[PDB]
Amino acid sequence: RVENMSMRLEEVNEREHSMKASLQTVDIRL
Amino acid sequence: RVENMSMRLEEVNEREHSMKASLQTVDIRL
Amino acid sequence: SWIERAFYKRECVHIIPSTKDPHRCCCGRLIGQHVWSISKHTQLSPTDAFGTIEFQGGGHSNKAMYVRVSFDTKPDLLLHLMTKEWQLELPKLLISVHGGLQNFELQPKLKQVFGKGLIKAAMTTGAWIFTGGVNTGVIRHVGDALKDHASKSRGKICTIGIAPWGIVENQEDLIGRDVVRPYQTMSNPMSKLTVLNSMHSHFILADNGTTGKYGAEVKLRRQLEKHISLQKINTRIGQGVPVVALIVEGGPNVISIVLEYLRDTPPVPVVVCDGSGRASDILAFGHKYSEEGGLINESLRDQLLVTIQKTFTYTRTQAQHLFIILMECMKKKELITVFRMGQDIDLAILTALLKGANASAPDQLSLALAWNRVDIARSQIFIYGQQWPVGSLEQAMLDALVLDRVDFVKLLIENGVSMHRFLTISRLEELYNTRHGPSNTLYHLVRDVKKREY
Amino acid sequence: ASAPDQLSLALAWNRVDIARSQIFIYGQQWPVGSLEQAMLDALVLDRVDFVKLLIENGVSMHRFLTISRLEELYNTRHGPSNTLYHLVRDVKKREY
Repeated sequence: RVENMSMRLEEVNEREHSMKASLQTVDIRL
Repeated sequence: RVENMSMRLEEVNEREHSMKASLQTVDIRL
Repeated sequence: SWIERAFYKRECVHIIPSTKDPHRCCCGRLIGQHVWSISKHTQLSPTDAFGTIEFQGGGHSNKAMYVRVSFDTKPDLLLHLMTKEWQLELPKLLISVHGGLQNFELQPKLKQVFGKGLIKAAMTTGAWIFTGGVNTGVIRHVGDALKDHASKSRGKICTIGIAPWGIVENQEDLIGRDVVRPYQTMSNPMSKLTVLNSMHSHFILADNGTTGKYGAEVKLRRQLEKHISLQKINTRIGQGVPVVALIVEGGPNVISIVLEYLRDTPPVPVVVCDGSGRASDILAFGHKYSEEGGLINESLRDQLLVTIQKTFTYTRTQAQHLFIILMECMKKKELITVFRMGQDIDLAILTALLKGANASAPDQLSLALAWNRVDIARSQIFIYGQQWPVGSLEQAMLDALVLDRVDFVKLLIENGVSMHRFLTISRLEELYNTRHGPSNTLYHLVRDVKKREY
Repeated sequence: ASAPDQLSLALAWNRVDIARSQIFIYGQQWPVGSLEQAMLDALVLDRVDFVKLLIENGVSMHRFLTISRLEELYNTRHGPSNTLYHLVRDVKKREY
């Protein structure tokens, strides 16, 4: 379970970085 | 793995706080 | 000497058209480096690059023996070279892995699932691996998966790479006639030429005359793979060898290769994998939100159009044309299978082999007991509405009993096969005097009992 | 500097991964016999992972061996404590 937990936290943190980029792009345009 | 999991959850919770601030700022302006 | 006398090669003797660069010709080579006929005017000469490759560096030392062959050769001459000159038996399975030429990185345990999952399937079937040859992209994941297991090359892993002769680095170093030519695992980052994969076993360098350009191997590999499928398999029941196509990532070009495989007699099943991205992810997203195959509503159609124009950075008409080819693939949604992470690609490859076999279900069960794989049987051979012949389940049960397959006996008990109606005196006797299975001490005891009886 | 000097600094450092990611660079010039001297220094310095590195990156073990090479790695002083001297003294004493 910590093998799949570490893999999914690597994907989730990357998706949170993309969330940060999308939120910054949305806040820049408004 | 729980050593890097705890470190990344400290960073992820801080980023979620910044997500909360950005979402509140976006909702205030619209 | 039979390699030089049977196979041919071609060399760039053209009028040297400049086009863009003064040094670069139509074949892309240097203007003073010279020494199809349209604009290249190529001449036919016997081959000067065949033999064996000794790989220095790049991990373990391994020999991958090779031949440079003209791209327009008949596949019947080449199949004789695998069987007779290269001492390779006919494979019980052909898999052909395609993908993007650009290098990419996937999820780390996607690399683990692809690592163990492929090479277990190649071991259990004794299969042949057909890649693009050079050490870029998906083939770089193939040789890394071979770094995971390696070991039994004596068990016929046979990763034959089919690459064009034009883009392999150090072409002049690999010139010989049945001579061991040392080759480097050095790949120059400044050079646009890319090296071969270091851990392969056989190589089909296909020269079309040009250098630095692809397309010199796609038509040869397709004609070869069809030619293997016409060969009757060693069971000799009326079927050829199975062929499946493994797809990871890929560009817009690989979607057309899917439709080439599906619209073919006999049809070739394909398998896709998820998480790599690009053309594999759009084919995956087509499959789950598909309804009745090509019956796709408008809102999901436009979601597919905007993901093509974003990931592949295409125009509106190019995304619409790629959506047309995707819908042509959608018609045969039953032939494609989708692997999703969260379990390996063993089950996906073998399920696709079951679907593309199109044989009788007792023969599928016999192949399952030969494979020692229970879950493939319980998810495909016991399909909903599968015809079962009278007595064929009893023969499968008898073969599972004499083959020491306890989980298969659990399967046939779980799916019918009354144990009272199965038993017959001659049946128990014929399973009492069987030789397949573990070592039997019953012979010595029955000899001693028959000796002491009288 | 020169890549044999980089390798000598790597064996002085006892760091294998630095060698495998920088000194074996793509297109690194290797002098004739310098890899053999590096292999000899790794052998007499008790660097097993460095020997694994030079075996992994060339250096045929058949072509490396020479009678004088094996002798000069048999009478070396760098490395762990050697009981070969006392045994060879006892053998030469009992020989005649």
